[PDB]
Amino acid sequence: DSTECSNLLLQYGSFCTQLNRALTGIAVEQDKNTQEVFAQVKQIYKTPP
Amino acid sequence: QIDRLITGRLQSLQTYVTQQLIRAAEIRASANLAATKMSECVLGQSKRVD
Repeated sequence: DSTECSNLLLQYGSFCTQLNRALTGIAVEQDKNTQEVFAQVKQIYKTPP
Repeated sequence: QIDRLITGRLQSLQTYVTQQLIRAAEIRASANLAATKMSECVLGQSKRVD
């Protein structure tokens, strides 16, 4: 919420772009981790009564 | 003016090099896994499930 500051920031380039990219990469890697660890069974078995 | 430009470009280069370092480490981990898999799974038969 400061237009002049945003104008100044535009001069630095793509620093903030690199940061958002990196954090998105981490955020998807987390779900990759949990699926790989747990999703190893094809079906859902159930013990008999 | 020249000093300010130098500082900006230097920060950009720092960021790129650090990013490269981290990515190279992850690639090395994957390559070690590949070497272990090849040695234990081609040059012989393995009994480790999946």
